[PDB]
Amino acid sequence: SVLLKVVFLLRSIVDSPYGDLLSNSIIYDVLQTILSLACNNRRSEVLRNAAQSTMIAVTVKIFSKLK
Amino acid sequence: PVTIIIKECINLSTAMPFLSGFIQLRLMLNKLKNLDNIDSLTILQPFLLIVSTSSISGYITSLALDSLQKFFTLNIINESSQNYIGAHRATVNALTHCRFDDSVLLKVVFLLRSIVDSPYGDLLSNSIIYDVLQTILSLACNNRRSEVLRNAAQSTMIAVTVKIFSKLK
Repeated sequence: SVLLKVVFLLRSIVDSPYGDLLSNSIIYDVLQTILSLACNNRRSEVLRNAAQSTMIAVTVKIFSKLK
Repeated sequence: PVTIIIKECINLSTAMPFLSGFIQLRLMLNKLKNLDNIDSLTILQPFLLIVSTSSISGYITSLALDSLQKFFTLNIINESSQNYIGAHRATVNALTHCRFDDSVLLKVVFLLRSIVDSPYGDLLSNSIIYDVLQTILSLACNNRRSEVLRNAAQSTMIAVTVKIFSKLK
């Protein structure tokens, strides 16, 4: 549940208007961490599903910035 | 483009009265040049028929909900679409009724979060948001489910409470 709170706050911070101000060397670290959470099968499956949905929800924001 | 919906239709067709509806949907959306005048309740009604009923295994429901989330995230339905208000009304309306192990419910909860937080959630009728709040509160209060799903329920209800009381201005 702590990691779910981590992932939820990551999504909340990145999606809000106070996410463009993040330095571009940091969002790579966020993506790497959510990937390391998602691929690892030792965690709970439902947490993995949450991480996957979070990572889609930030990937859409990242690639929409390419405009 | 709007070719995503036919792709999701063929993706969900591999389930081996609803398959006939989906194949009719594919034959209808052979048409090109955007969704156009289509009467957009029917562009995605068979997806709601999958989740609304209570006689289908969880795998197909998860696939249908993934398709719905894909449609919303890519924003297939927009202001230009005919009768978009009715479609976005119906999609929240169907999820409140019966469904379905726990990942399906989390998918429903995440889609509810994404729909309500967005601009289109403002267009929902005030008789419906009460049903959504009742459903999420039933998820949160109940303890038979897994704890992490309960925490997700907790967070979404906080978020939609902030979104609702912000409208009181």
